[PDB]
Amino acid sequence: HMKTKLFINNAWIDSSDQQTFERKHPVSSEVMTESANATVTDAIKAAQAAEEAFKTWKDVGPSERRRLLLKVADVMESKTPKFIEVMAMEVGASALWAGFNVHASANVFREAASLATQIQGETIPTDKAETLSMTLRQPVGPILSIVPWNGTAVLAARAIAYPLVCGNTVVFKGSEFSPATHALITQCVQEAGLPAGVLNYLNSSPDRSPEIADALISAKEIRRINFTGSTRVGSIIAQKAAQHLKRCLLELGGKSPLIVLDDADINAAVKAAVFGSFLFQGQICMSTERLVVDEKIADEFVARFVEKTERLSVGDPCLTGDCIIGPMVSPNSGERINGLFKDAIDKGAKVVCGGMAQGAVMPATILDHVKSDMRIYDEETFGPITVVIRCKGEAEAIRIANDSVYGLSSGVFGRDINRALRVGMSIEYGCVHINGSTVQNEAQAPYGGTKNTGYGRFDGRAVIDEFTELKWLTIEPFEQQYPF
Amino acid sequence: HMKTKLFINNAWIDSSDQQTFERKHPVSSEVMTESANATVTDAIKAAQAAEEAFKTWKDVGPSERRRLLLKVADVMESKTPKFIEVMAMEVGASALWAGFNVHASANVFREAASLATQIQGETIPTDKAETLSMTLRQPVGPILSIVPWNGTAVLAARAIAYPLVCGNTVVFKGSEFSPATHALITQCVQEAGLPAGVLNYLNSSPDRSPEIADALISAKEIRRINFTGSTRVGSIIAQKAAQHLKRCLLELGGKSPLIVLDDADINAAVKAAVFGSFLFQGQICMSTERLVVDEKIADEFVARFVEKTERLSVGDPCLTGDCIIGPMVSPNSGERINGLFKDAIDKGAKVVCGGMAQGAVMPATILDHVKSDMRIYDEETFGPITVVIRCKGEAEAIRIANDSVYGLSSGVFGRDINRALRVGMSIEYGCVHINGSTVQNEAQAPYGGTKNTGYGRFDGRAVIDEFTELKWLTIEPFEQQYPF
Ligand SMILES: O=Cc1ccccc1O
Ligand SMILES: O=Cc1ccccc1O
Ligand SMILES: O=Cc1ccccc1O
Repeated sequence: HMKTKLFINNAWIDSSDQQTFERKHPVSSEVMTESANATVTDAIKAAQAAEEAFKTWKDVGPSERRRLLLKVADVMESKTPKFIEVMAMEVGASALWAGFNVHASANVFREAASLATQIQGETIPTDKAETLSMTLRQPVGPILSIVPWNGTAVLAARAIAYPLVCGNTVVFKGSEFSPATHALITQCVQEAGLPAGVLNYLNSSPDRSPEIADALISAKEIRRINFTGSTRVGSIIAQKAAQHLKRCLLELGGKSPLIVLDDADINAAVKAAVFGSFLFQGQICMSTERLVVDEKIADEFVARFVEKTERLSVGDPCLTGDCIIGPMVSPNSGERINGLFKDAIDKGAKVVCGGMAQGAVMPATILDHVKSDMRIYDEETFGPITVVIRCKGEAEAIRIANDSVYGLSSGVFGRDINRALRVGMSIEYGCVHINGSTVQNEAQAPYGGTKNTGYGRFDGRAVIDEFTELKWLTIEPFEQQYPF
Repeated sequence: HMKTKLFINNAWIDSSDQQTFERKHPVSSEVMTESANATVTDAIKAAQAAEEAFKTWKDVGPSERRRLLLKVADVMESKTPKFIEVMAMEVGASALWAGFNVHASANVFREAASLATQIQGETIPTDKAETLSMTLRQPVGPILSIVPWNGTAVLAARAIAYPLVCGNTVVFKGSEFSPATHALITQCVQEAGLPAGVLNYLNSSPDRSPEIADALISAKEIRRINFTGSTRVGSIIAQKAAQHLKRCLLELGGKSPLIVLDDADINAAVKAAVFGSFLFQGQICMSTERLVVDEKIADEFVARFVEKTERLSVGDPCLTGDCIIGPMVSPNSGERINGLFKDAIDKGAKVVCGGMAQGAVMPATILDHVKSDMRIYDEETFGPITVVIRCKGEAEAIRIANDSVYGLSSGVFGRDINRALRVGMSIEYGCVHINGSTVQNEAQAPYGGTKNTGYGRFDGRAVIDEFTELKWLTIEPFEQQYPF
């Protein structure tokens, strides 16, 4: 099995207590990766390293930053087969999802690289004579980046590339389910030639995660925090950062809906539905978790959806290829889903395809006639399961979409685009896709949600404000008048 | 004395329990204002009103928004003498500070008004064929705006004008020390012709403030929160908003320094020092609380500073004009200051001018040879007192400025501007003024701080993101390809 260490100051090291933790395969129990198990002591060492490196890193010019980041992308692409292999072992990712993760990661680093000269402020008019008024965008300092296991590569990449190009250094906290992959992405950054202490990598058993996080948030060195993960945990992180008045970029849960109006190209909508629902076993925060369909069209749409869905391949990508539905991440994922499943089913829901789960194994499942009294109506379910909510009319569609506690991604299918736009513009979502799937992300385009999905933004120009100080600076004449 | 009510749905009303609270003068104990004492019930009614009005207000066009806001400014200026009079009675503001507050308030509304057509998104390149990718900036919903008593008018104005032009409605929570002024600013908005429920006004006795705030933050109607006030309270507000994953604009405390290098135009620096230190009795969050001066120059600078400071007029603006040092806000302000004063004085500090306080009455006071072991070294002191920290060299100056737990405003005086810029650019402050005072604010320019000063920003273009939803929207072809 793979062996993985901590990374501080361009050095791969054991934890301060020489202790390890394992990532076992969720169905076979076979050890996939053994990782160094960081302590709080290690975490503080990581922050101190980041702080120290910041002293010179903040002054590195745009040309060098761009060159370095561009190189990271090149290096990540050069390691593509390893990423595919490791992601398949650790998080049951098919070659499709793994390969995409790499492309997306490399592209994030290139987009970030491109932004090097684009982190700009403004020169602003002032009534004051002989005075320059302007804004500057400067580096912040050490950033705490906490990254989950699902968008295994790209979620790390985004949480490194962007703070780097903004002149910051980062303490990267990886996932207990993905330690080989996160060590690997780190290694890529190392081989691109990033200065020592600019990127520091930590991973731990989940029993240690909270206190390691608390120590870093409470650490004077850490200036801002980005967190990607469950709303449940996100609130707790933000509550801690509030005790120290620290800004958070929160990238949390979703219940991303596909709105299928009575007008929809049913062929096209089914395709978007099948894709968005079951890519990476619905373990994407923006996976299509709802299909809100007009009653006039529902029966027909559901029939086609079910036909395609049943035909989808189930299996283990580390054992065999062409798996659409790989295993889930943990021998627990099905336990949560089944609780949601039973509740829905006892309240009138209808299994139109699939069945319940067991550990990390589940067939592609669709529930029809889901209603607002069922937990699964709005509770996020990280798995190859999705729900159909039927509705009557454009207004009720908007209502149902807007009644979610989340607001990450969404899709609206309708042949009348003027109409689709009305609903598209009225719904409370960070991402709206007119006649598109709910699973999209481009680096030029801001990525984030509203409500329980959090706040702040990765990607696009918007990510810059997340990792910069905005300073209002004036240059004034020596002689000026004062009231007293 | 003045009598003040609550404001909900274009209606001035008593609180749900017909209870009142008073603003007594901090030295005479005479009743200045009697205000309706809002209950939690009133607060929820306010949010519901704001939510309901949002339904139509979000769709009001840019032309009408601009016209309306422009009118608010006109209306506020038409009420200038009343503002002067009321602010003098409630918060001991001189005509200088009151008059400025009005101008600044009117200008905020005009700047906000101007921005109506400037709340823009982007059309973004995409690799995808036959696809439009773009960002939209849309309204958020009901905003909770909590406003203190010091920048009595402009701090309210900023917390209304901006959320309004962004298409939001607001629950405005005013200050217990400034209920007549905050009711007045509300009245101005009413007379400009804002639709019912777009602005709703609440005030209460301080014993009720926390729970009224908690109810509003926990309220489903309230989408985002801006808070201006003490770091102490700001953390608590943010902790509450974290429990509901709500974004905060935090505008908190400061220990704003004036850096006087060995190079400085001492005449010019003294003038900036005198102004920034003692405007409105140093009750501005950006009041000059530190004078970091080079030892080579300190003795001379301190001598001039003391000369000017002693000559400053003390008195009560509601009784007599030309008062530079009015009374402080509460018969308690001096109790906090004296604790800070004694500590400094017992640890070697030197009163070069002034003396201790009593209730809300204090002479202009300067302490010299303040060192890092004294509480007053970095603790904010809301009063006509300020401290001198001596230093040796450009590096040590930056260190001392950067060692504050706050980072709101700052000034750097030096005849070599290249040098002044080095320190100016290296210090961790939201506002840096090269050869300028620490007390500046223009509506075109972003206003905010780093660290314990909070996060987020009023004024400038930056304020727009605070009160808008940023949505990534795509318009895609019907026919497109999917991997599975
Ligand atoms: O929802 C999680 C996610 C978002 C963007 C890219 C990859 C991902 O797994
Ligand atoms: O406290 C809320 C909040 C708002 C914007 C950014 C970071 C935050 O923690
Ligand atoms: O520090 C408080 C403040 C900031 C901007 C304008 C007026 C004020 O009182």
